Amino acid sequence: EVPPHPQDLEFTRLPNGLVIASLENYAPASRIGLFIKAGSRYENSNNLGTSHLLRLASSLTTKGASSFKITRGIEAVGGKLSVTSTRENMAYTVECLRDDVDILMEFLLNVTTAPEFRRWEVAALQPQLRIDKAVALQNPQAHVIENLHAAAYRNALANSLYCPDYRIGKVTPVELHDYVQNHFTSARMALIGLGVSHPVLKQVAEQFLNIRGGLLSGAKAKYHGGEIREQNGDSLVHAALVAESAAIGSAEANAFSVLQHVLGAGPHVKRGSNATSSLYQAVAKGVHQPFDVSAFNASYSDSGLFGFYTISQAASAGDVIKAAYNQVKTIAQGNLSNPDVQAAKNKLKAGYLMSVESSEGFLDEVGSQALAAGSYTPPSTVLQQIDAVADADVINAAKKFVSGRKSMAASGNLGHTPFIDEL
Amino acid sequence: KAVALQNPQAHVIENLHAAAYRNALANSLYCPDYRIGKVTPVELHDYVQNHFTSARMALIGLGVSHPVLKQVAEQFLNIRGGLGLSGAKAKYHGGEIREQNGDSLVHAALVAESAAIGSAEANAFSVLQHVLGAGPHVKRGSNATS
Amino acid sequence: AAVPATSESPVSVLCRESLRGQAAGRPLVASVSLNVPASVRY
Amino acid sequence: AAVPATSESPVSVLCRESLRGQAAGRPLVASVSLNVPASVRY
Amino acid sequence: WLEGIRKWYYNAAGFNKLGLMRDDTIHENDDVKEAIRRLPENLYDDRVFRIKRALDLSMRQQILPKEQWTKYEEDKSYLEPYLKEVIRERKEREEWAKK
Amino acid sequence: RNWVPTAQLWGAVGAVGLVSAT
Amino acid sequence: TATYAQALQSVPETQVSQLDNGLRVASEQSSQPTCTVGVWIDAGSRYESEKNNGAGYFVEHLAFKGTKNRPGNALEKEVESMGAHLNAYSTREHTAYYIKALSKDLPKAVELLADIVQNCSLEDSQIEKERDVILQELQENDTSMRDVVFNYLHATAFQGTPLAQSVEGPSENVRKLSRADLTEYLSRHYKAPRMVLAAAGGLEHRQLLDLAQKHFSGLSGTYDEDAVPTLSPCRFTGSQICHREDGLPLAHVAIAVEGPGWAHPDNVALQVANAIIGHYDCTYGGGAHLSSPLASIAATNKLCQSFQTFNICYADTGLLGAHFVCDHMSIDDMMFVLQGQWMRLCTSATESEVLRGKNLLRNALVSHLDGTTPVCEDIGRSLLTYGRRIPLAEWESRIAEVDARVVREVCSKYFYDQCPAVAGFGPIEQLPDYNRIRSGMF
Amino acid sequence: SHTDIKVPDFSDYRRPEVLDSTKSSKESSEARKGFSYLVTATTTVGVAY
Repeated sequence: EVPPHPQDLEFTRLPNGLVIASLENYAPASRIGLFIKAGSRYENSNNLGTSHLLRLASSLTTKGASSFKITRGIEAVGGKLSVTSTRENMAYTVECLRDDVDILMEFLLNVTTAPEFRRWEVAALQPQLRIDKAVALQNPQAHVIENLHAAAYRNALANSLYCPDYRIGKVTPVELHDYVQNHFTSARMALIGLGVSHPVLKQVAEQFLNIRGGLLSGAKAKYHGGEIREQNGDSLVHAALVAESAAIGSAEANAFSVLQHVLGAGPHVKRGSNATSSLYQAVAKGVHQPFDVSAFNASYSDSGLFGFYTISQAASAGDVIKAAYNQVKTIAQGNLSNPDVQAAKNKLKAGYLMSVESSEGFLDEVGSQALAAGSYTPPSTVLQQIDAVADADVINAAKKFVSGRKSMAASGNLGHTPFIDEL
Repeated sequence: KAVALQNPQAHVIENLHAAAYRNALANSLYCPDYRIGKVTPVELHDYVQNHFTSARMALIGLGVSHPVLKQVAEQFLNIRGGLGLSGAKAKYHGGEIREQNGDSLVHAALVAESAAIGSAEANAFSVLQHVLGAGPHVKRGSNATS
Repeated sequence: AAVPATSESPVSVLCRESLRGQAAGRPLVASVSLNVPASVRY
Repeated sequence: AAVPATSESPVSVLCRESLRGQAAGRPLVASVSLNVPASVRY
Repeated sequence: WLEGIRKWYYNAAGFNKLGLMRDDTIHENDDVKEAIRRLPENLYDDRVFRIKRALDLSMRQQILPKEQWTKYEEDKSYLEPYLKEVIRERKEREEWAKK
Repeated sequence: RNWVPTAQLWGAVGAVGLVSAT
Repeated sequence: TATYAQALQSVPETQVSQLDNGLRVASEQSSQPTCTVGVWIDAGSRYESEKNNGAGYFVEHLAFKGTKNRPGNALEKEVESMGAHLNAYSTREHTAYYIKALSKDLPKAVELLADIVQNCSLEDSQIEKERDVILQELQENDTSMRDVVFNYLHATAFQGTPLAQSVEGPSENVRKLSRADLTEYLSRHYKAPRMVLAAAGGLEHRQLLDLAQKHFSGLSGTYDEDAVPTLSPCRFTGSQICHREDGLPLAHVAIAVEGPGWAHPDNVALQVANAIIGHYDCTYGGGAHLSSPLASIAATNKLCQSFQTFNICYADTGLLGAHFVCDHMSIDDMMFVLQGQWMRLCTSATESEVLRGKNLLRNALVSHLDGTTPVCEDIGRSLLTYGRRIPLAEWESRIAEVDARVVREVCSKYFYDQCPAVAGFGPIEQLPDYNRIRSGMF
Repeated sequence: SHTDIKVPDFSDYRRPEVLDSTKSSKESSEARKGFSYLVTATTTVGVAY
């Protein structure tokens, strides 16, 4: 029927650098997220894993609420408290019915501005690092993506989202306090809210999120290039080949995003043959055992990685990899139809819009935009920018990949998995 | 493996070979963790039949008579399948493997391909090694000539 | 929260159909919750 | 055999002097015995 | 004379003659056991030694030379901040347990 | 809760038991 | 900015219309520039006989492989080129085919769903190719202990009835099913009165309906009177199926009592009760402090890797219970605490734990209906199950009225001294004997 | 496939009231529990005597 609205996103930057953005959608539930420039890239070789344990410690005792209270109080109202990390940011998000946002907000503030990191609570938590990591590492993709970043960069973005085994049991209360004081500061934060009033949200930030000091510093990520091979016998080999692309936000980044969809970036039809996936069709022409391939695109504040990811039976790894590469090579040599670029743009544009239709997807996008560019760019504009990409730009992004120094990671029985210098 | 790996040198030398070669000499002297518990009786029988052959062996003896030693070899060490399933040339590749683990001390090795043992060039490398310094000569000395 | 995760953790593929979608395509993200199974995307 | 190894295994250095000789200089060798502690040289 | 009787009492109690500090003599219930578990290494190790030293003197039915007796004025509660929090946490849980 | 009504039938049982049995 | 109650009224009421052939057309309009539209059908393995069990699942493998108007990968290329997503799923009672696309592309989306639903090719060679794909998926599913244990649960709880059947069907059927079986099945089941064209997003009901009339008008509204496939009730049997396999590292156990069925009001209180006991897994941050006694005991004592309560509904029956995964030495403890918790809710649920359950349920309901796809699905499935879309404000009223008394009475009614159905798989030497499990029900 | 697993027929053991797979067994559950529990109560009475 006739929906009430649609209202507009409200945006505010406080004198201390903190950004506050919100949208009153009149939903029955509210979503609040505190986004912080505290991802693993900010760890150095002396405190690796600190942000991982920090991610697992949102429930420990704080100055205004005991560990027991945080859990019982949030559960009493049927709410949620979660922590999401990327190599660049950490997002503390809470969910609850709109009449209980005062309860959740208070717990969120206590967790992010008043954690106590009690020695005994921190010690008891160390074991969770092993469980959390083992669960994540059951996915070969996690192995490969983590190794790929370690191989591509000399620092920062090179850091894993997971605590190194040697550090489990060694992360100290002091390292946690310092990590919070160094990075959980106003100039590094963005409070985002859905189903909440902006004045209220704003007033909360002004009263409880004025945290001075810390570091808005951060060493550029130095792309290096290299390869990490993890022999482990699986019948299937997982591999990723990339080159440095572009920092998120830049125009060149949009060309890489278009190139990714030209190439093939994930299924569109359940059990389909991926008729319009350039990479998939090329590989299918030459290999006849099961396999999968997809363009890979990761964009960060000061760098980016673009290439492809492949999964194939061990004996066919080289065939699949070279075939995928040759296909990117043909694009770099100018072989690209305007229709294909149009199809690609369609996929990218629809994919983007679908990614922000859920409250969760929307919050992440706003939050990410708030920290990466201290502003909000609406869909209409994003689509325009996507349309603005030229076939020439796509061909050029492809050239950059082909001629760029590569980074590679593979895991499985690598007897037939080629080294970068054999590609 | 755990006993051997308490020595950081073992870590480093094993990784250096894995980084230097594409195959063969790239293999570790120690079983990969993922393979522990998976090495089968069949793989062991096969490895022995493939490599423990007369054309691939040398029986050496000290404090023993050569005729006796010789007769023993002739009677019990005539193993066919001989020459066995030999290997391929070791392909030097080059590269680096970094193992972050926090010890106060860093162990590192930097190398380049030199020469096969036996060749004359190998002797020059052996001399170069001693010119550079290849281990202590005096207890607690300053290594004046290293 | 109230909703259980898509996959509850503890501590497949044999066809090309079930393999499509397995290849990664974006940077990794790790999530931890109070009430929901952890996840790692990409 | 009869001779026990220099160091019996089970499952640091603070000075230059004690550190000299620690750097490897030759390829690795691994030994296993019936009667003697295992060893790894270089 | 309450403070006057206090120092008198402290010496009459006599745990100081075995070198113990008042907190070393507390009856261990679950709150106390949790508080001891929470003590930092040094406070825990010191406590262990003082108790061990006192049990040894008790077995020999002996006491320390007077110059080694814990002094009333220097005895401090090392356990209090920990035990007080443990009790607070349990009370909080008990309140929550009522609906 | 259900304890009164259950304590009351347990009540009754003891009583009738004694009465009869004794 | 509104309160929770005020926001429930913020929801755009769902619009429903019906074509002459009897097809229902329903939608929920938002401002989203994207949308989800699909067809939900009253068809599933519960409608299959032993001879064609697996047919619907087979059809699912063909649905997007080509139509008369768009043979081969043609349909595929069209969906992909406009950046849309085409999906499908089959359960024991429902089948759905849906597309995610830009709102502006709604006309083409509705045309494609219509083409798929009425002109699917079902090419002989495609059928043969899909046999092998289905056989490989059956091998893959064999490695999913959770899928195995739940199919086992249905097999014993509903033994001797259509609900005992898996959705995929037995391997022999997959090998033998013919094109004729598939067309006979589709002929008898894909009728206008058994389908719902649902859409959620930035679109108007009037446009949806016009597209319906335009593309689904020729959809059959009559197989005849000799066919009208009608479901008979399915008997529930207190029983046990134990597949012992000490070679697997963890045991999977699923236990359930017979549930009420979709349309029963009791489902709300049962959902509150299930929220009180909840779910859990080793990665939960809560630990010893979790509200659910089963979850805190489990976490502090390391009784399981995970557990989840569930309320699986079917027309006039269902499976109400829980599933857990644990070490071979913890099965008995898990079962003991789980049953103790059901028993405690029957006789002693407290007002505060019940309010907590109600709050958990409210949050789950609203957070689930987030995005066009979940809402579209709720529209399609609800019309089939309840015959209408039940609005959030109604769910709120149903939830608000549940209190400790209602929870005790409804739990007692379904759990108390009732025979459960039990399924076990893995190192289950320690799974309690059925009699012992049965005595734990009182 | 595990989907090839079907529960064997038990019709030879079933109480008559639960022989129809097209009928709800709940309709007879109270009668079936009543019968067995009656055997238990009577026994307990005889033992008390």
